[PDB]
Order: sequence, then C-alpha cells, then structure tokens
Amino acid sequence: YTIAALLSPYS
Amino acid sequence: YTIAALLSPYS
Amino acid sequence: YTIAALLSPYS
Amino acid sequence: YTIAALLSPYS
Amino acid sequence: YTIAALLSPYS
Amino acid sequence: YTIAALLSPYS
Amino acid sequence: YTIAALLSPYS
Amino acid sequence: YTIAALLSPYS
Amino acid sequence: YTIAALLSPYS
Amino acid sequence: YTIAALLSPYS
Amino acid sequence: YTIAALLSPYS
Amino acid sequence: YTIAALLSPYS
Amino acid sequence: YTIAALLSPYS
Amino acid sequence: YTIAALLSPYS
Amino acid sequence: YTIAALLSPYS
Amino acid sequence: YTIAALLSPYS
Repeated sequence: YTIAALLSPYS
Repeated sequence: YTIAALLSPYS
Repeated sequence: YTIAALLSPYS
Repeated sequence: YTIAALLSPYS
Repeated sequence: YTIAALLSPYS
Repeated sequence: YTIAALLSPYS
Repeated sequence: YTIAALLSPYS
Repeated sequence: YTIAALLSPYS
Repeated sequence: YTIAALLSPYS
Repeated sequence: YTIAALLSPYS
Repeated sequence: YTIAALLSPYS
Repeated sequence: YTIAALLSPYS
Repeated sequence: YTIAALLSPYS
Repeated sequence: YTIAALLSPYS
Repeated sequence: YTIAALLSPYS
Repeated sequence: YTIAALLSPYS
C-alpha cells in the first residue's frame, strides 16, 4: 500500500 | 501560522 | 493561542 | 494622564 | 487624584 | 487685605 | 507438457 | 509498480 | 465658635 | 458599610 | 464536569 | 472596593 | 471473527 | 479533552 | 476411486 | 485470511 499524510494541529 | 508541505506517494 | 492586552488603571 | 502603547499579536 | 485648594481666613 | 494665589492642578 | 506462468501479486 | 516478463513455452 | 463634623470616605 | 455617629455641638 | 461555587461579596 | 470572581476553564 | 468492546468516555 | 476509540483491523 | 473430504474454514 | 483446499489428482 501507499499512504502519505501531514497534520500540523495547533492550539 | 506558516506551513509548507509536499507529498507525492506512488504505488 | 495569541493574546495581547494593556491596562493602566489609575485612582 | 499620558499613555502610548502598541500591540500587534499574530497567530 | 488631583486636588488644589487655598484658604486664608482672617478674624 | 491682599491675597494672590494661582493653582493649576492636572490629573 | 509445457507450462509458463508469472504472477506478481502485491498488497 | 513496474513489471516486465516474457515467456515463450513450446511443446 | 462651635463646629462638629464627621467624614468616613471609603474607596 | 456600617457607620454610627452623634454630634451635639453647642455655642 | 462538576463545579459548585458560592460567593457573597459585600461592600 | 469589593470583588468576587471564579473561573474554572478546562481544555 | 468475534469482538466485544464498550466505551463510556465522559468530559 | 475526552476520547475513546477501538480498532481491531484484521487481514 | 474413492474420496471423502470435509472442510469448514471460517474467518 | 482463511483458505481450505483439497486436491487428489491421479494418473
């Protein structure tokens, strides 16, 4: 499989 | 805020 | 978060 | 009275 | 506060 | 009588 | 007999 | 993906 | 002369 | 607040 | 959540 | 002066 | 398959 | 915060 | 010939 | 996964 995810959650 | 991201996932 | 407050109370 | 204040808060 | 008073009572 | 007084109170 | 088969199964 | 295969089976 | 005064100023 | 005062000034 | 507070401020 | 304040901020 | 799960998350 | 999650992924 | 086989595969 | 197979090939 192939997966690429980016998450930069700030408060 | 400042965010820069690149993702080229291939199978 | 981001906060900026100024208070100069005089009697 | 005399007061001078500057605030540039960025997120 | 700010107060200024003058009194010169004579008899 | 003679009286002379000046008062300039600022806040 | 003669047989030729190729299989490259990926997940 | 990338696959290259050749098969020439003769009887 | 006769004088009587009471003052209880609170902040 | 609570205040109680009595004054009977005579001449 | 659970909160219980009582305040009786008098002047 | 008289002041009473309660604050229970949760995340 | 067989799965059994219970979750009671409170704030 | 409050979070509850269950995941039982099988192949 | 004689053959007898039973298979009950469950997931 | 779940797999069940039987093969009795005779000549």
